[PDB]
Amino acid sequence: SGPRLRLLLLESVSGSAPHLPGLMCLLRLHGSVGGLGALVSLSNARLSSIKTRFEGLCLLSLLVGESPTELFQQHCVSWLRSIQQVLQTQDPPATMELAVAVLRDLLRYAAQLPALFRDISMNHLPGLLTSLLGLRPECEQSALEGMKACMTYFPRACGSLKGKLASFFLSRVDALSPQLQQLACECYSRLPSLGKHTESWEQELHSLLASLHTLLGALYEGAEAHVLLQLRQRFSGLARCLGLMLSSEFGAPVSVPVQEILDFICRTLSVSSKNISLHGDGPLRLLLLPSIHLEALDLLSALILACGSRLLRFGILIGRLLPQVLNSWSIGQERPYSTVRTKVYAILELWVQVCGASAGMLQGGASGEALLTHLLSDISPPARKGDSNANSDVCAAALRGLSRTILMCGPLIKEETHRRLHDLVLPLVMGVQQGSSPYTSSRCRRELYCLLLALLLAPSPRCPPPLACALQAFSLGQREDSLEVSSFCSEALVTCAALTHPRVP
Amino acid sequence: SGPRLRLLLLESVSGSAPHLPGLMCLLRLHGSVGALGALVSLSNARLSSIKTRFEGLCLLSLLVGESPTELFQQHCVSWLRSIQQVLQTQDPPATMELAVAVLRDLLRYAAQLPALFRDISMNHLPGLLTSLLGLRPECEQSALEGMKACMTYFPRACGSLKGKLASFFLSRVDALSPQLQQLACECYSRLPSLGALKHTESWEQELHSLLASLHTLLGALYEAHVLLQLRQRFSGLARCLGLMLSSEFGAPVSVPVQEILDFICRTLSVSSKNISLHGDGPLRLLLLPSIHLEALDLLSALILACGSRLLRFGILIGRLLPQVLNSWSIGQERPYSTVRTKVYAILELWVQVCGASAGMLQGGASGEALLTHLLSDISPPHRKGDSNANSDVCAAALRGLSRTILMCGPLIKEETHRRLHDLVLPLVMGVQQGSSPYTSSRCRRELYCLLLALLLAPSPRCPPPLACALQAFSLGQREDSLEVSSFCSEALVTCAALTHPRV
Amino acid sequence: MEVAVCTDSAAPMWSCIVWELHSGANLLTYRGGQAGPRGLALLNGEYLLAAQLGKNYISAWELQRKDQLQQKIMCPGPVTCLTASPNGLYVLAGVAESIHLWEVSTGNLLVILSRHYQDVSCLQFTGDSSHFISGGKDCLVLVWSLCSVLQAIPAPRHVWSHHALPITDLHCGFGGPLARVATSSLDQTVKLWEVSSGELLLSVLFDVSIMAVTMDLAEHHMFCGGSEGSIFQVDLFTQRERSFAGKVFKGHRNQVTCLSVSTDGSVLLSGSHDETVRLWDVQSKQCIRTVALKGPVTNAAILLAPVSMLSSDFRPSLPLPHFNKHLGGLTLRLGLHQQGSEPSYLDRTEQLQAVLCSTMEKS
Amino acid sequence: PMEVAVCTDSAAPMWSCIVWELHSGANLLTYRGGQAGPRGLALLNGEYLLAAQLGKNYISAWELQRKDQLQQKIMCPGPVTCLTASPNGLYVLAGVAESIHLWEVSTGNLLVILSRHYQDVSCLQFTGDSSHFISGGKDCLVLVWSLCSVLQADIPAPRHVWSHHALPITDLHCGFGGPLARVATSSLDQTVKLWEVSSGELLLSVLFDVSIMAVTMDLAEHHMFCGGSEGSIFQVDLFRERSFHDAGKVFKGHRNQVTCLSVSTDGSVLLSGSHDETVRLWDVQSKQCIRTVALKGPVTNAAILLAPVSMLSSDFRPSLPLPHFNKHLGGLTLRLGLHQQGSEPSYLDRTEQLQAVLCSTMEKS
Repeated sequence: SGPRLRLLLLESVSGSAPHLPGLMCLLRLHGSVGGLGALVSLSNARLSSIKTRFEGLCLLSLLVGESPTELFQQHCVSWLRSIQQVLQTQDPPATMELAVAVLRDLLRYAAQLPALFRDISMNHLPGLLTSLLGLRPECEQSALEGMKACMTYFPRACGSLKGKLASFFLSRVDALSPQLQQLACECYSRLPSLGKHTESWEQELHSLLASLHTLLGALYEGAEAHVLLQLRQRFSGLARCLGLMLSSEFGAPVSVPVQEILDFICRTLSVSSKNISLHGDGPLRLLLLPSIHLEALDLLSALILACGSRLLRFGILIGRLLPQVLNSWSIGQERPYSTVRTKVYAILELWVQVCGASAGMLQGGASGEALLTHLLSDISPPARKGDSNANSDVCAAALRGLSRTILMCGPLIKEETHRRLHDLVLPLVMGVQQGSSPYTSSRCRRELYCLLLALLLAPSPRCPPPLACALQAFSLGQREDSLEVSSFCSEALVTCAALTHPRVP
Repeated sequence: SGPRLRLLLLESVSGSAPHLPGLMCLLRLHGSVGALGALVSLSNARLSSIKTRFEGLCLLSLLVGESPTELFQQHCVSWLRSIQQVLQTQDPPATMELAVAVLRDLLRYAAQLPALFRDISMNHLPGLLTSLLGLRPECEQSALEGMKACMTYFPRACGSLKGKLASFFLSRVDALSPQLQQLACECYSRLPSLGALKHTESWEQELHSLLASLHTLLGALYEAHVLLQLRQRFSGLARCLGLMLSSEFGAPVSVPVQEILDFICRTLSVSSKNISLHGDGPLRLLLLPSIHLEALDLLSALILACGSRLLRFGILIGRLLPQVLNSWSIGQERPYSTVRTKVYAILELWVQVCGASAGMLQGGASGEALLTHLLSDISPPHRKGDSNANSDVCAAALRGLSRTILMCGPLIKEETHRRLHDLVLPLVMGVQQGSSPYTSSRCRRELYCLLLALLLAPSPRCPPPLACALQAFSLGQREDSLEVSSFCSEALVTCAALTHPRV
Repeated sequence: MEVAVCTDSAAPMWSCIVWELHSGANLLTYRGGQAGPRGLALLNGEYLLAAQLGKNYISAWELQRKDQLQQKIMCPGPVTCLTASPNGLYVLAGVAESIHLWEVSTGNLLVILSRHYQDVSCLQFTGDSSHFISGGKDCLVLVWSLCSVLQAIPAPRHVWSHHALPITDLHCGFGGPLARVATSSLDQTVKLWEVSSGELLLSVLFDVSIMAVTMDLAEHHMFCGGSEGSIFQVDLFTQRERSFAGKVFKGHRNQVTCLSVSTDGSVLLSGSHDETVRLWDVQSKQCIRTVALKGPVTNAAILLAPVSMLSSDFRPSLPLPHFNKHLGGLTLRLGLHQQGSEPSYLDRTEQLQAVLCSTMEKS
Repeated sequence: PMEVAVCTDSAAPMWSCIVWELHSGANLLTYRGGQAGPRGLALLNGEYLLAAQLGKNYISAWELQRKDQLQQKIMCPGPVTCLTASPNGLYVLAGVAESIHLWEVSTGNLLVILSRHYQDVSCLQFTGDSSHFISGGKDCLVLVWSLCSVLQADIPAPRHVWSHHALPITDLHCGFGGPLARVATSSLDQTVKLWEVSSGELLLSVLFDVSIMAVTMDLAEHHMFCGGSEGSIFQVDLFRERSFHDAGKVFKGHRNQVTCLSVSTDGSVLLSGSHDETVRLWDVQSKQCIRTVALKGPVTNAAILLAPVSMLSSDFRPSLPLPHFNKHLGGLTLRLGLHQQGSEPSYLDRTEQLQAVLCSTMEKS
């Protein structure tokens, strides 16, 4: 047979350590395992020694994820026992990472088989959790990955060690390493789901809200050297945990305290640079302030994702929040606070995505006028050492927000705004066709062309869009050197042909 | 002043190490650097000792990145000398990675200033290259990154050490570490631009030498550990050729499209049935899809380099695509999904560069063979498996089909449009009402994109199902997935133009 | 798969019957009271709501249970019409001359819209669920923005008063800003409007009162049910004021009050007061099928059958909230926005190979 | 964005071509040489100015910033009747007697000679996306050619053969797009026809009282502008088999046949060149002349163009030299890295990578 000869080919060559990952990739590409006892025996033999543990784990990676269901049912418990054995060998951390990576796939595939699921739940998962908890401090990331894998697919069997798992996750929630902190926050948010689940979720979320309120009061002392940094680390960890709880799948229906979360978000963004007393610890509070606001904005994004268009009755507050944050952080030279403004524009885009034409953005009022004024200034071109594509991240994000809003809410937006966009976008698209500018970036040019197409597709009923000038712009842009811009302009020209040659009277 | 206070704050905090990257990120967020003399002196003081070199390098990175023009002009040479000194201190490799990361930005910004550029190119870059070449074998990644930065911004001053640079790069193009191999291939492809008309000639001879070496390697392969080394060398040289094709060059060159296409066809002309099953035959059979994939990225790089100029070779390319699909066709994943995904990506790229001139699915044995492969990869099909199995080939095939229909739809025969309608309309409604590629929201979004493309560019003899597609978009806008629902909401705006004409 | 959901005024055995369009076999049946005209709604594809005939409450059903839930949506007056949001987030009821709005997430009576000075007769949402249009016996057609109503007394976006007699039916197209609304009235006229501009695009005058109106999704044809039993076809795709042989559906002996079109637009469903529901071929205008009912038809629609009707073990994901009778805490399921976002085979393979390569280099 | 008028005349005592700003009339560029023929002035890739010579067998070339022609000439087997270049700047088309010659600008190779017209080729035009080109001739034939079929052929045949016109074709105009584009044709039979490229169907046919010497439409294709043989420009509002005469749809003032017609980008200004040695600017709404520019001979070429960066930069030089164009029937010469223009990493991309390096160093050290 074909795959049998290629399977036996690598058995004879492995019985080449640097070549092993490529050999496994090639075997997976051919689907040889999916279509085997010698490989299992060889992997078992290799795993029995430290000098060949990596080779055995490499073989096990292929044997686990590509096995037929019969072989997996036959060897799942043996593979689990081997992996648990490896975790107690005082092997180097990389070996632990490989073993945990194999165990993740093994547990995921074992959760799909009821008999294996029941057997591992009753007899094998507490031992795995104990082995992962009993790991050396330099393997704490692999322990977290293994705990997350066990928690995701065997949550009912993780309830006996819930206190130990919570203690393990809490201490690393304020980690200074972004990857370890993110993994610990991901693991902590899964606690209510293991072991009633709805009640546990609600109590945990309210506890997180109370802790976040307490932490913000200490950070904002006097406004609402080293202890402040740990305080902000704890605040960021807890806010990430809350946002993960909001935006992650839960097995039971829950009641979301929308008003409480929105109140916390508004409290966090209510303090600006103007209220901090710059005497003593004040400069540190001022330096840390944008990160706390970014944490609140991430919480807002998580809430929008969790609730969706159900958040429409809170739309007045949500839409007044964005120009407020843009007003707070406003000033080849890069303009400051571009990360906060980009986050605000991403939130605007997400809000229009979940609300569609009901978003109510850019439609009357001081909030809408301020948001439009902020959006127009971040997409305008500028009017030594530096970058030619300076201020292109905020330009692209603002362009995406404007284009999404116009495509969704364009007919309801007044014709004065449409003329304001026509008088600015049209000179811009043909101005980039014929030193430092955000539109030297092809991303910004493509987003500007997307905004032009959105203005064409959803105009005001009292304002005809400039179809001929836009057609000329799309014709010029389809001859661009950049494949992104040119291909987008070609598709936009197809859409404009649909706009120009009607099929209905 | 605001920025002055925010600078003095971290000056007093430092004058802590685990918090330093966050402090530098925060200081960059406020734009405080772009007063500074205190930070420069602090970084210089911390760079003197090994115990405090990380803090000095962090401060140096912030200063180099966010300096004004005047401060950068004042301290660029001293910063370069400090980076060089760090590079020759026998420090741990991570220190060298940080130093090289700082040096990349320093060299990038120094090349923008003519006086600094002249001074560095005349008096400091050969020594920097010597320091990079003299690094320990444990820091070869940082050495390669430093040489890449040096040739990127000072290629004329790298010509005196061009032979040593070439020897350094050539020894690592066959490296088994993917990142080291990629870095060495990127460095090697930059050699023709090194030195003081002559650059065009150097590019041509280097590309022809790579073609000859690739032909020899393919002849060696298409005949144990020898085969693996041959495959590593082949992949390295093919990556170098593709990088030379797809990267910016300072002078116009003559691209031998016929020779590159001949090599691509020769590589893809050997299939599983061509290889014997005795001896080293199974090893050659196992390595064959990787060689075909290398030829496929070579084809992609050629398409990117030449664009629509390749239209004279469109018949050969459109025969090549279904040929590879035939050569690699069989809750369980189907084999060779990487090769099929790459072929569909190449089809999408070809349509992107050619527009309506692509000529795909427009009559012939290869146009119908490609359509048969495309339709089978977008068709849906106790046990161990994945619910979203075969969703990678499905999404790639959907992308290629939608791109072709949008670009070449009016020129495509109406029976193909009818087949696409009869396949897609039951499909979008079939997912709105086990294991399937359409359990993935990416595949659903691509199927809705194909539906919109069929609506937008129909045959002039076959009207599209406007009402059924409107119902499908209405159902998909109510979907849980935000990726699918937002796209379906946007597609209904385009459908309003097809339903409510303004002319 | 398409089904026909029909109710009749008598309802001696079944208050509502669901049968397959092309087979005619009863797929689902429901026991209860009597649903009134324009008073049958499907909520989120899992619940069947039926405003009771001449009563002040709304009965609810599970799609796979023939017995109504004990929960009733009680109202301070007789319920005249009942519609549900296409996204399943809101429920509208016409209580005398006021409109009651409920949040299906929480059950709270969010608003009571009192702008009509006579009884509201019909209520309908747009496809994207951003606008809803109400008509009443006061000859008024009101366009309401859901954003403005939820974020507010609220006033309608548009006030359409071109009709001279009470409104009998409404029909909204796909989209909400770019949608078009067809309205019918006892003044023997059917009008077509634009939601965004609020302009009257078309007005067709007939010789009989129009009791029903519908449009196909592509908006090629208008189907208008007359008071004498005739359905008139008006071709939109081929002035601002027209006036109505081969474009009439004949066979009904009494007023046609319900009109629906299939997804492809080739089949037309009509319910009439002669206790009969008929199926028509749009192209040939011939009666494909005739179904006899025990009383005058109050509701009759063609819809794509959801998976809820096709599975006998289906249960709603969330229970029905207690709908408040008088004017944070959203109840919902988490992780739905990321449905289908599971990593693919190539993504998992690349992650595993990255782990393998990282382990190889260090050790 | 600046718009300019590129105009040539048949006399050319001093300048063979003059470029002036549309809204001021002041000369922007200027070229000296021979005499360009009707429909024989192409602008290649925004860098060169090709002009088919009047009565000669070759095509002259200019650099946009130099008044004197290049030494290289595109020699042809016979008289050059028309000349066009693809909008993407990749191919050059010339009508030599009854046949069409196609050159590759990448290599200079004469790729194909198309001989389907049995009379001289009158006009040549590409579609906006350079996927099709349309040829008219004195044989009353309008041919639609697919570039993909022509380039990949081993004789080629047109996609469509439009033979409804009964008298020699005078002008063509192709709209935006490729297969979804529409082509307007004019002929001596006093008729202007509108076609569909994809289906190949005739959409409209307007009959006039005089022979139509020129035709054009705006980008939105709201109007069709037709130049008469006696000096009248007729406007046809595109919103079958119509007829003209409408008194307010005529531009009056030209005393001789209007052979050139161009519209501005927004469609508010109409350019007309005629045989009375005059180029005129018109207001499309009021039908009144804005500017009247006098020339030294009958106008052979006149077009409204969006001025490229080459026209504005006085120090501009073409990125690639003009190849030697072969006179008789894998070596592509090109600049690398153009497809990735504007793909440089941004501030946040660069910042986050350096921050990731900082974090990795902190974790490792």
